[PDB]
Amino acid sequence: GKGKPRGLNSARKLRVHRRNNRWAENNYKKRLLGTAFKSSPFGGSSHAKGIVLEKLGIESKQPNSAIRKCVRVQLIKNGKKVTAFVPNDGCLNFVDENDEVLLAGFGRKGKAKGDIPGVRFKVVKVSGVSLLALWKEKKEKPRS
Amino acid sequence: GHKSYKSKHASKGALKRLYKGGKPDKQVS
Amino acid sequence: TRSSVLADALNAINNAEKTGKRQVLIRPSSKVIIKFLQVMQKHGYIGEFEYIDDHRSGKIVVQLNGRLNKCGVISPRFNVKIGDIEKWTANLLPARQFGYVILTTSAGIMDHEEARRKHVSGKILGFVY
Amino acid sequence: PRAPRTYSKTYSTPKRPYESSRLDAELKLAGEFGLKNKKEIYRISFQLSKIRRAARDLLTRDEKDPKRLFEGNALIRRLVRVGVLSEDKKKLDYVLALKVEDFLERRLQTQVYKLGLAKSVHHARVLITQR
Amino acid sequence: GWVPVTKLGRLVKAGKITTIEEIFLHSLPVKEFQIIDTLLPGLQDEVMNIKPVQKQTRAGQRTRFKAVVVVGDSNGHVGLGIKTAKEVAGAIRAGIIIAKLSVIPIRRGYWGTNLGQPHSLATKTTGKCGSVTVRLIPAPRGSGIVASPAVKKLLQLAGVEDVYTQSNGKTRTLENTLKAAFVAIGNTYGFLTPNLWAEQPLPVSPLDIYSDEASAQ
Amino acid sequence: SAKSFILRKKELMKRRGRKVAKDSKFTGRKRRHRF
Amino acid sequence: GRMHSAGKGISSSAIPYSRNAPAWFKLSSESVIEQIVKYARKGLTPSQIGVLLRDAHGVTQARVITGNKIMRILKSNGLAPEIPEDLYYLIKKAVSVRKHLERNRKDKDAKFRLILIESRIHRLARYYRTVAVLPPNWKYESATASALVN
RNA sequence: ACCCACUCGGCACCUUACGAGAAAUCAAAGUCUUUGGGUUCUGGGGGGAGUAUGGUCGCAAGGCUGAAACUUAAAGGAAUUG
RNA sequence: UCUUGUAAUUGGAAUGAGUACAAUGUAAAUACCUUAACGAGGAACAAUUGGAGGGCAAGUCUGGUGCCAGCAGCCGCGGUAAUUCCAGCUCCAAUAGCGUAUAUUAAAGUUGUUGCAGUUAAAAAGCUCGUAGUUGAACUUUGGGCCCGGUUGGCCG
Repeated sequence: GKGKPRGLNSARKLRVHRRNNRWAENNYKKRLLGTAFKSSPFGGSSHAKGIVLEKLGIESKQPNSAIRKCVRVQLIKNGKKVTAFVPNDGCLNFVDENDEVLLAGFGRKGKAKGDIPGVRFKVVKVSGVSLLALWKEKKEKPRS
Repeated sequence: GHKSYKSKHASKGALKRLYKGGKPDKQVS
Repeated sequence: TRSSVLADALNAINNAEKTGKRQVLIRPSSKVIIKFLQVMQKHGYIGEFEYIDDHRSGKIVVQLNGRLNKCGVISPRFNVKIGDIEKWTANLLPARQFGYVILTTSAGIMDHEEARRKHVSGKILGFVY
Repeated sequence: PRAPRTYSKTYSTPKRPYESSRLDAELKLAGEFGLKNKKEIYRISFQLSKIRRAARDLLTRDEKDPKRLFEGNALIRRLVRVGVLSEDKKKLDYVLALKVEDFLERRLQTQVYKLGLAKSVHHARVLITQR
Repeated sequence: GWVPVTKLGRLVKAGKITTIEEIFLHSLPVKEFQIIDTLLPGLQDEVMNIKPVQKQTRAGQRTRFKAVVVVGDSNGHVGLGIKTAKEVAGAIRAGIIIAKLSVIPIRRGYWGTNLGQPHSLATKTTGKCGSVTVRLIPAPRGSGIVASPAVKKLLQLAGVEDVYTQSNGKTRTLENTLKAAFVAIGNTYGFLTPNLWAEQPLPVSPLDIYSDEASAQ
Repeated sequence: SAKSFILRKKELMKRRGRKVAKDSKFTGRKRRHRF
Repeated sequence: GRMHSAGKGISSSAIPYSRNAPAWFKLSSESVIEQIVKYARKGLTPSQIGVLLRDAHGVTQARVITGNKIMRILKSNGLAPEIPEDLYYLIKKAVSVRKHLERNRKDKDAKFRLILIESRIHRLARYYRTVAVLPPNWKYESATASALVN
């Protein structure tokens, strides 16, 4: 029984039945078509570097605020524009206009510690220094 | 209440309650 | 339709033992059914069995006696290289010491402990423990 | 185009890094032998697993197989001469029941402490590294 | 001082039965728990889970507490009990009563050869209760108990040392995971290994030969 | 509404019967000011 | 079950466990042979000959009394027909329902049963031209089978 | 024609669990972690979507075949309780 | 009467990171190995990276800022869709390493040959015929006797 051929000369069916059903996957189909090379903002890249255009007030609410707002950045290679995520306030004075930031994916989220929908690109470095070291007063960012 | 009808793609009668209310594709050589 | 008649007999034995029957009628009868049973009988898993001979294909009455946890057939009969005997018994036997998987070798139908003493192999036929 | 010098890792971190039973077990080992970091337990539990895995695949093999007889007696000789086994347990069925503390007992700083000369286990280590 | 109330209470009060092999070979139905306290000491007790469950009524709210307790001494004997009681204290007391009443022998074995005080299970064995399957595979020496912490505690209590434990299904349920493991090691003794193929001497079930002093007063 | 969620699931495991630590005034705070 | 329907009936005949000539018959062996070839000369069909012996002349079955089956007796004496027994009858049914079908245009059910009969002809024909009884094409077409039956 | 007994093949009905299931329930949904009698089809989280595009058959209405980008932490099913 | 922890209590030992005669090293050097001489009393010669509703290991911690048509009114308490607003203390893990991002593998029996599933949760073509494909009842030297030489355990040594 079990709904599939089982006899000893049925390897052609078992080989090509798997090939068609593998197309109903998600990691496999996204890999073979190479949609990382056709649609994603990152061209299959882990990081991307881009020019910041403007900073948004995507705020938690009106004045009584949990300040987590970030910028509108255009990637430099494919020319696509994405929305970024900066850490806690006090780093917005670092990021001016046209600073050429290096940004990476945000990815993991819980039901706390950052729940902003529509952003998946945290900013790692600004003007080629850092944001961890620049926030913790290790170095200084040159002005353009 | 009643148990609802179920299908993966919406039925033609149910689209009529909703809906009534080109560039061809390319394969890069 | 009745493709494999070894699957019929081994199913009829396992259905009969679990419900507590004392003997079961097996039909049809075969060389491979007879030679399967003789290995199971010689190892004490089943008791005495008698061949009823009408002219068509025979029938077998098997006197069960308990002491048979499971017997079954492996279809299709896979080509077992002699090094793959150890890999088989890990998959379909409860322990390492007891349990037998039955092979059709060129030296006759035999279990796996006997086959590795003779250093033969062949196609797998089924299992018993 | 010179030949690539082969290298391999000698330790393996555990898959479940946070269990209160094992975290207290390894810390007990570290204090009583004076171990600098948990890699030292990781390293022993790596090569112990290699010895048990090699001897386990020999035990699936039948008796009197010369591959089992040659490799098995080689493995018994190597562990007894180091000192992990005793002279009365020279069989393959006993090397499966080895323990991590058996290997740590055969170290240098553990052995120099057992021979006097140290007065504490941490003094044994710091004496050795000062040549 | 325990007062015997059933027939089997008279069996253990005179001390004519001492070992558990005779009572378990015929598998006598046991109703009371007090005969094991007076016969087998050293039962290590561990409470596993306590939770409150509620019952909604017309006006008020009636609550109770469900407790699971696994009991074994150190070796080959284990019992698991299910009990809902009105208070947390009585759930422990009545939980142990039904757990010790559900005691069953555990049949151990060897991974390899048969030498030196068996450490593991004999056969591959499983247990299922409501989409929770627990499988137990024998392991060689030094392998430890690679199991869930509740099942590892259950297997530490039963008396095994070397067990592989692969599991399937949505095993987040704790009350189903324990009894699936309990029936698996309960199924091990139900399995018939060919070492027991020799015929038993057919004991006379000595309940009848001692019924003269075990009848009503 | 992070504090509302953290309390809501916490007495649920009273009824499920598992250990959970008793609380104080750090329950709904960012434990780490970020990068 | 059946080849072309959902029936599962097991009506059959049971040959006895006696492979040899029961005692009360004791008539002859050659006399049924001249009886067989006499009935075949009348123009009968090898099933009709076998059923008429045991209804009348007490021949239990011609396989055991003579030693050969009825087909091999007729083929030895050269009375065999062109196409075999059953393949002839399948065409004779298929012709009659087809003659019926052209008379009744709107018989959708006869149209379905004709597909079933014609399918049962092809499976039988592929067997016979495999064992080299018919010519190795034999080409059953609809029109010429009307001539093949009469 | 009716009654009794048996048998073959049917449409179903009631009780039960040796078993099976998440449960309702099931003589099959049984003989499956102790997993292999033969063989066809279909499915792989929800929206976007039976949409776009191409091919095909249809007088037409339409039917058949049939995606992806993007977005989302759901989407469900079984039984009872206030 | 014999064993541990604590201290802005105390004492001398030991050593290499360094500097460096020399020598080894090297085509010549640098570096390693050896070594005359100098080289430790803590802000010396000062270890970081992450984490604390569960995972999961680690708080009945502290201070400050802003709001409350909430109680009380010398103080305070509580909330705060401030998704804690800003800092600190404590604790845990790994350790000259540690974190993040993307890809892939295990977990995974969510690709299922081993090893999934299709009544009600995704999924049995409306139904039947039918070519390739896959699969296909039982059956023909079974048994008995003879000796021969082997590899394993032993009663034996």
